[PDB]
Amino acid sequence: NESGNKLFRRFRKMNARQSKCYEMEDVLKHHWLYTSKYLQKFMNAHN
Amino acid sequence: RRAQKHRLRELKIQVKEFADKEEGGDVKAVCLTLFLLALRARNEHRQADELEAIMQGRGSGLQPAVCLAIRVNTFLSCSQYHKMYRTVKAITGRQIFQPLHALRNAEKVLLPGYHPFEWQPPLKNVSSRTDVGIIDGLSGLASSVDEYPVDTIAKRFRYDSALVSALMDMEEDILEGMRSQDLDDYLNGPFTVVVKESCDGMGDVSEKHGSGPAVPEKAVRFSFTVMRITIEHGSQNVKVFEEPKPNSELCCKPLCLMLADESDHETLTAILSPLIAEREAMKSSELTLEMGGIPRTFKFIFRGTGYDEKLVREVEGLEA
Amino acid sequence: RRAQKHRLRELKIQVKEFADKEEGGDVKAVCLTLFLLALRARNEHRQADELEAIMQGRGSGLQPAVCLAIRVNTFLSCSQYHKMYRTVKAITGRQIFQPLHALRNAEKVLLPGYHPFEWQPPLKNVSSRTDVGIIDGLSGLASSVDEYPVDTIAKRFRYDSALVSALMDMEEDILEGMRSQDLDDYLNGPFTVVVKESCDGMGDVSEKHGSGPAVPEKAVRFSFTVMRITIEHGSQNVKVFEEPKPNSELCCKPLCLMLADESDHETLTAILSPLIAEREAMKSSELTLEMGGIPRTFKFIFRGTGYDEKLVREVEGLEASGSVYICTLCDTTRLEASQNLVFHSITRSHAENLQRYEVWRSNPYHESVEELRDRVKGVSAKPFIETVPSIDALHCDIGNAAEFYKIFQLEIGEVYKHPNASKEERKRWQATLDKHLRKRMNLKPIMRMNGNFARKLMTQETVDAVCELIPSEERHEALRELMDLYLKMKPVWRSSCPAKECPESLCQYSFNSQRFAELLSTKFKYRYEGKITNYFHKTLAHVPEIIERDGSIGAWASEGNESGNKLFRRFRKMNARQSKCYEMEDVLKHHWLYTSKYLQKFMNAHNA
DNA sequence: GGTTTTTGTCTGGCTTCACACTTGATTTGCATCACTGTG
DNA sequence: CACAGTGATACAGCCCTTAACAAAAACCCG
DNA sequence: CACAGTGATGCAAATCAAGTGTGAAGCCAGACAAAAACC
DNA sequence: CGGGTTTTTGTTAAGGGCTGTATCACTGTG
Ligand SMILES: [Ca+2]
Ligand SMILES: [Ca+2]
Ligand SMILES: [Zn+2]
Repeated sequence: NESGNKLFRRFRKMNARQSKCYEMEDVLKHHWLYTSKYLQKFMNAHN
Repeated sequence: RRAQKHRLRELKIQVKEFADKEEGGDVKAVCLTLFLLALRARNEHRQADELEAIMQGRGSGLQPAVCLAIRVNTFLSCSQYHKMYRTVKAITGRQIFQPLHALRNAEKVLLPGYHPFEWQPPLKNVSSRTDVGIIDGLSGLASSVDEYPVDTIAKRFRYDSALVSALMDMEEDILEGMRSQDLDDYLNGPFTVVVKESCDGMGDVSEKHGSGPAVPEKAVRFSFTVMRITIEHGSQNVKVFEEPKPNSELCCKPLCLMLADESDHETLTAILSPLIAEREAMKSSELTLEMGGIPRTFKFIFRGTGYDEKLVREVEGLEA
Repeated sequence: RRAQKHRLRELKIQVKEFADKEEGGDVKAVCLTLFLLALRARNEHRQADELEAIMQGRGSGLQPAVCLAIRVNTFLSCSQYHKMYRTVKAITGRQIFQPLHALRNAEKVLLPGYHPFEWQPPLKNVSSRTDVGIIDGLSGLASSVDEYPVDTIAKRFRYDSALVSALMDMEEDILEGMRSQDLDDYLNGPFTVVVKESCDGMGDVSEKHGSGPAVPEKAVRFSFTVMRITIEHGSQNVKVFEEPKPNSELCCKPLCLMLADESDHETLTAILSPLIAEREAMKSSELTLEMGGIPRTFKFIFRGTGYDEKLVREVEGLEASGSVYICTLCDTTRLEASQNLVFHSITRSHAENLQRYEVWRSNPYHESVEELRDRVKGVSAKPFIETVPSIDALHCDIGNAAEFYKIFQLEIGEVYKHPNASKEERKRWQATLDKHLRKRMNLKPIMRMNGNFARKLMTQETVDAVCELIPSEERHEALRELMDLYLKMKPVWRSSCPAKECPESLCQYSFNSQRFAELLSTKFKYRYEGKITNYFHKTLAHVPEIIERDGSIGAWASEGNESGNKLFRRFRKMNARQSKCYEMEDVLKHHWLYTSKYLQKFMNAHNA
């Protein structure tokens, strides 16, 4: 959860829309995408 | 193009009229086969393999799932990815990277609220809809001038939908884990899933300018992690999937993000109570999901270990 | 492959006879055009283009230059790029990207210390070697326990090497400028290069663990950018180049970086002495450098504007910012600036400061402290950096906005009728002003004011929202007219070309300045009787003269150095080794690569 | 059993790719090094 | 007038189908 | 015993460039000839 | 030199589908 806090802090400025209304949804969406094994396993194409 | 159409105005007519006879009218595939046989008669085998791969999206193309995986795990923003895609296309001529709208379309497969799920027994006070996504974390809290003032922003997922998406993201992982233990593949025994619940607040998060209430400069995050998945085989219990690195940032799946203060108790309870209600409802029910061509049922057990001492005391009793 | 011939046997015979009687005999081509017809009718242009590439020359493989340009301008790190390369290669087969070592070998061409060069008069007190890159910024300062202790780490380029690297980076822009100016291409005249030097200290940087000195948590950056290049033809000089975004993060090139306190004068001088030495050595020399098969020579004219007020005060031998003498351009007291407020003239210079320090140290008239300071006009230190008298637009705007904010606080309470007030009343005024600002213009209360706050507070809606809290109407109209005057005066010293896009505003600047001064001195005697801000003094007395002397204010501002400061933390956290004895070198190199313009034309090649 | 599809072969002759050796000459891969950052 | 992002959404642009007609370039031979 | 970076450096390992004469494979011809899933 | 023939290339409009770009209130180093 601390590592997730770091990810939250850097996603808040890196890859989320800057607006009080519709930023939190973008952060939640991108973090859910980043925590997806289906996307992560394509980064292990050595077998 | 127009000259080629002018010259070949009729050969198209015969090939399309014969496609309706031999196959049914799929001109593209029959012409692809004709080109493959022409290359074979001209004796080009590695080129034929290249065409087969590009038709199957192996030699090139980079199907949008891979592009999205690169864009997310490489810490690339949408604008930077667009610049990369545009410059790579402009230089190489081909389309190696996929466009942003293609990535967005491929995104919805992983986000909550896409797969059909059925609860048996139905959850208490939880809707049975299977198209719920990013819903407001305030849970329809009153915001009028006559009642308690609310100054928080919160977005959250439904617990059941989030767990459905989490289970389907590791669909191939669960199949591989069931295979590696010398069990079956289409086995539909009740899975006993243990989920660790973690919640910790933060500080020193800057408030933006812009429309919204006087939202304080603190944030509180609620997330869950999936440790172990077990299926009941024979008389004992066999394990399938164990998280290799439980304390990593690649398994702390977010559930509810609110930009409020953990010192405050009223707002914390107001935003977090519906999630506790959903958890309590899910604690005494079973979930059915079409898992890889065979329906399988899940049962869930929850453990809230990921709290620090101050939050534990401020939540479950004792004075701070 | 075999069991599918019984369905094409009947048709391929007419395929060949048609190709023979119409096209000539080709079968592969006539089938290729047919399949392209089918694909582009089906709207599968991606696969159509893929087939065209396969049949034609393969486009697989990027150039090392474009690979580096992508990896740098998409803010990518080495590890992320390596794993992206690995996954792309392993999935698509053919190697599209290029190895990190290929990128490393392809990046030395732009880093300084690779191109041959020489000076027609050999530069004094600097070597003639041409293979010097990242050298220690301490310049061999005595680190022994017996000497003055050192607690700084500094990595730097030689200034001449940086200049030649930047010039060969901008070679093709310079050639394009020659072509577009309707001149020749092989001309080798004495190019005149105008550069900006900017220095600003940073704070809140976190020192790392590990072995090393007792390095402070304050950092100072030195950077330069190229603004104008001119070559002579006949009796005039043509403008072969002009920076499009002079204040962007893409034009400032890092030159010397250190982790030292801004006001720590001893180590500041110890680190910055070599660069000033090279500056003075090369200010009167000529650089011969090979440009695309034709040798060409370069002159250099240096303008220092990117220093904030505190830096100018410290490095020009001047006193603190709260002294009686306020302006770093003219010798006038704060009080006398308050009674006159209009007419002034720039008279301060580096040589004049040096001779004033010499007078101060020698005391050739046998006078006391007060008399000698009145003789020297506030000079009490020896300057060691030469800068031109200029105004920093960003900090001028910030200071003016802060002063207007204080004006609003004192006006929402009518202090002109209540000369005495307590701390609690002023705190209540602060609270109500912040609340209404949020309610109306959607601005949060902040303790250190930014430039965005300045730009938003400098609007008409601001005085509207502030004034509806003021019970009187005379204050309403006074604030309205004063704000309108300020907004009319602003676009002159904030535009990159004030002589073209704001002619009426530039011409009426003097009238607006006089109106502003008289309005202050009449209606605001409760704030500007015997005291006025040096930034108001500058904006009301010195701006038009600086416009006439230079050509523009704001292109020479510190915005580019602020953006470089923003990039410095990001690079220190993402694109640099996390060790105390390499981080500054890695940051300097990566910042140079990012600001290099050879990697920048590859990212907008889509417009060609 | 009929009917259609799916594969099997036939030998002479054509093109197309891999290899047999050897000696360097690059180019690619992966571990080391002491560190950050969210607490 | 600091300037490069930040991502979702909506609109414009461009390219295929039908089929007949129209502007235009390249040889042939009286 | 948190775990994913952070980039320069360095050495082990993979690929290759040079030479020509082979083998091995795929395919062309048009025609004849057995398995196999629905009636 | 110019009809005559052959071919290239574009045009007209109602729809479908992929790709590209402008717009929205905001950030951040100060
Ligand atoms: Ca915490
Ligand atoms: Ca500063
Ligand atoms: Zn002055």
